Amino acid sequence: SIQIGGLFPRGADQEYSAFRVGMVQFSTSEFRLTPHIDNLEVANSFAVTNAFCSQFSRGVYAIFGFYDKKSVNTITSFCGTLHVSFITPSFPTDGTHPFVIQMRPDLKGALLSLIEYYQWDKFAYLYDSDRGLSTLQAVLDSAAEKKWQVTAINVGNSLFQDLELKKERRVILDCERDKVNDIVDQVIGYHYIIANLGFTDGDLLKIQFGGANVSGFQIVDYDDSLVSKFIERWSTLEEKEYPGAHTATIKYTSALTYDAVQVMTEAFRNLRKQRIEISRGDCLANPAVPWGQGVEIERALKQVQVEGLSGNIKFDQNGKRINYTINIMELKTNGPRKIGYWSEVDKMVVT
Amino acid sequence: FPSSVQIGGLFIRNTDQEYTAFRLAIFLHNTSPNAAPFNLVPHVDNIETANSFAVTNAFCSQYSRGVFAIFGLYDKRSVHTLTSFCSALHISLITPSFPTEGESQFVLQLRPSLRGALLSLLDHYEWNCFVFLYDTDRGYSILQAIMEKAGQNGWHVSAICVENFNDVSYRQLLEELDRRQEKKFVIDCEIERLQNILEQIVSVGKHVKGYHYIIANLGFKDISLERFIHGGANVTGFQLVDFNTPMVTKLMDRWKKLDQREYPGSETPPKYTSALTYDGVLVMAETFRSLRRQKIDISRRGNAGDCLANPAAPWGQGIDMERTLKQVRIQGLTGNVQFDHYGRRVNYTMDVFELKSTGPRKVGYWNDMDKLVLI
Ligand SMILES: *[C@@H]1O[C@H](CO)[C@@H](O)[C@H](O)[C@H]1NC(C)=O
Ligand SMILES: *[C@@H]1O[C@H](CO)[C@@H](O)[C@H](O)[C@H]1NC(C)=O
Repeated sequence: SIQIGGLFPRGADQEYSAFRVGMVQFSTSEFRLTPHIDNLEVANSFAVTNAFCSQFSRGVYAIFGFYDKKSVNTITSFCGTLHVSFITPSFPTDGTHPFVIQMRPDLKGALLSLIEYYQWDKFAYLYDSDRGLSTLQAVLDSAAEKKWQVTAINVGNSLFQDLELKKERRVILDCERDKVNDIVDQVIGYHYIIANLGFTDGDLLKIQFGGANVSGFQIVDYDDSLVSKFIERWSTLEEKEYPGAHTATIKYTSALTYDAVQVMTEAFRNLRKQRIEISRGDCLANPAVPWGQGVEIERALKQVQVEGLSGNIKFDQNGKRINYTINIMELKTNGPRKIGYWSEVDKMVVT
Repeated sequence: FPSSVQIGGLFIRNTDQEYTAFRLAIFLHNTSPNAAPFNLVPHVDNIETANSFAVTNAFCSQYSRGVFAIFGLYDKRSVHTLTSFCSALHISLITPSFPTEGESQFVLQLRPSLRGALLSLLDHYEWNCFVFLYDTDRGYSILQAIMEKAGQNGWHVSAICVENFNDVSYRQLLEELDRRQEKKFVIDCEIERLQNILEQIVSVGKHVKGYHYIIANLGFKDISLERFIHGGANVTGFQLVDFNTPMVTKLMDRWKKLDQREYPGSETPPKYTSALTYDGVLVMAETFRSLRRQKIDISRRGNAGDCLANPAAPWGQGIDMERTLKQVRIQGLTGNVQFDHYGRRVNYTMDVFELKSTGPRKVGYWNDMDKLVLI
């Protein structure tokens, strides 16, 4: 039996419900996988460091959890130095970082490919200082290369009247989801690209847009067997018992949490089937002495290949998803429909 | 009040000269006759490549030795861990490193922003169409200021992040900007990358009449600009430390006589960061001085001194340390030194320098309240 850490945000209730359900689903008695949970403000490096350090101390073999742009270095540095694997649905780092298994697909290439698909050369880009500027750099770099006229307004700590005089007809929205609703209002013909992986995840449809065109992305495909099968269970769980459950949908970060559980579990079955044993903690020890079996755990995690709610799951040697599909979505009067996909080799594809 | 006062020193890779300036400011304070006196006693870690693991070790080692404040440096990889532990534990950070715009409790940022200075200069020169060459090494504050002022005032900007560019990529890029008739540039990069771009500009032959470069750096004078002097491209920058004041001159009389083996880096004049570092020591001194005049016997007995202690045990007197730090107002090598409630430099000033055939000449200065006043 294998003890692991869990680092959840305090408001992340659906995702912890998806984690609990995954633990039951992906177990067999051949080893107990046993979670140690901490809840915390993931923006706070001091808190995250403490939590990582409590976990290392007890003897976690891997850690599931979260981070934001203020805590990403705490995690990647501590895990990298001490050789503890971290599996997460949080935003993926630009660079390579050993011991980090990124469940979340990169959105940039699909975003960029979609802009080229619609043949947009003028467009406004509304973005969010709270979430990080990683994607804004990619689009500004591509705009300089491809002589796009990108008008880039921060809406994350009116902008209405500046839109009119500059007069940008297309709009890309790379903001927190709560803000998306507010911004459509100011403007009430236009075109919207929602820059995230769960286009249908909360408010949408009758947001409303006044009959504008809306495009977006979905990593969770409710036409898949595994996903519709999963939702049949999820949709009938007791909500008092599983908060954020008993719904027709699941947020993408919650789906990646449940997928995480499968990857961790398969990595440890691989080590048993290959007869690689793992046994047996001070953050501030000097010099740093990484635990010796950590390399084997990392190698098993990146060698996992399974299907789950977010489609085919496979990692390269730096822990990034490869061979994924992102479905391209438009909002039809009927409903959110799939007009195609961006696949990890084939780029944008119609039908 | 006690005879010694205990501080942290946390320095990173490539900071010989800064550490020189720190060691001197503490030596002269510890031996000054000048008229509640104390000796500053430092506890120093130089952590080479700066990353959160190494920065937490250094911090926790210094927190456990009884330091009341930490003079520290960081980069993008360690800034948040170091600010976050400091604000959690009520130990104040005095730092010459890059400023952040958000959102500082217990952190005292000696280095003023270049944002205001940079934007007023673009107004005066009436820049509409230009390239912004940058990196993310000091955050995104400049880039956002620029791309918002492009949107606000209808400009055109070619904004490229030059992080991870090899040397052909620069030539390749400068070739592609050649063909677009792109002549005007703002460059905002870490010093080693700046020097490289400046070499690449030269190779291409873009260092001549017609071409314009605004260099977002605080030490325009320390940039070796010989081929641009000759070539005749117009080049503009900033200079925080004004060498012709008698306070700087007095320091320079000492600095020139320092033994190069004791004080490496003293063979060249002080970079803006070295000058901030000495100013940091003068701010820590003024602050302990004023706490004693206020009649507060600060100590860290017998608080545990384990940084990972649960429950978290903040320093109770950290609040008064912080409040006094932020009210400090003294003169330093970087001119008048004071801050606002959020810890950022305020009522500061810096010279504007233009490159002419005689060499770099002061065409004005910029103050945060008065803005650009020319000559
Ligand atoms: C990529 O994914 C498909 C299934 O989605 C699979 O057929 C293919 O073999 C995968 N590539 C691998 C294992 O390299
Ligand atoms: C700014 O500094 C000058 C001296 O350089 C001083 O005269 C003035 O009072 C200061 N302004 C403030 C504190 O607002």
